[PDB]
Amino acid sequence: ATCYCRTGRCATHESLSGVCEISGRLYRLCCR
Amino acid sequence: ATCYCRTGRCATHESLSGVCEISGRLYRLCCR
Repeated sequence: ATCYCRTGRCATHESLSGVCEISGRLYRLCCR
Repeated sequence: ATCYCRTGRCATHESLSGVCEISGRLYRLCCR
């Protein structure tokens, strides 16, 4: 899958597929 | 960043960078 751990909302044509934990902060996992 | 949420270990050239949670399972976040 092609995904990004985003500080903000998922982009156009992405879906929220889960979350990322990076260095004590939570991120959206946005995938397309 | 170009990262993958992997079921297995990170590749030799990748850097373990965090954790993905997707549909009730945890995955390594492995980044180029």
